[PDB]
Amino acid sequence: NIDGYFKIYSKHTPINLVRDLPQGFSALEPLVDLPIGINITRFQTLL
Amino acid sequence: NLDSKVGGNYNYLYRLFRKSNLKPFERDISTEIYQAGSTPCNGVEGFNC
Ligand SMILES: *[C@@H]1O[C@H](CO)[C@@H](O[C@@H]2O[C@H](CO)[C@@H](O)[C@H](O)[C@H]2NC(C)=O)[C@H](O)[C@H]1NC(C)=O
Repeated sequence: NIDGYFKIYSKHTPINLVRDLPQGFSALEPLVDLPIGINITRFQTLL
Repeated sequence: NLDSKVGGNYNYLYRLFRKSNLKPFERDISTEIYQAGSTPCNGVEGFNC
């Protein structure tokens, strides 16, 4: 969240592992820029 | 010619108190009561509230 702009970068890839995130390297291209101008100090996921 | 009224147009507002200055392009529409003194306001307006 920079100057009220919310930047969301994303990336996906198939994996086969059940312990933790696999070791490797990849790049997360930008996907969304949102003009919220909204204060941010907390977040929470939803599953 | 558009926004003024003979009796006074009060529909336009401005924020008078805030704990800190705004960052660029920030938008604050909160209506939290500002405690200007040492007495807690508890959401009640008044002296220093
Ligand atoms: C966004 O809101 C947070 C509140 O969560 C502000 O941080 C607070 O700033 C006051 C200033 O005195 C502190 O007393 C609080 O302890 C702070 N709280 C947290 C969680 O950091 C923050 O300043 C606000 N920023 C903008 C740009 O609006």
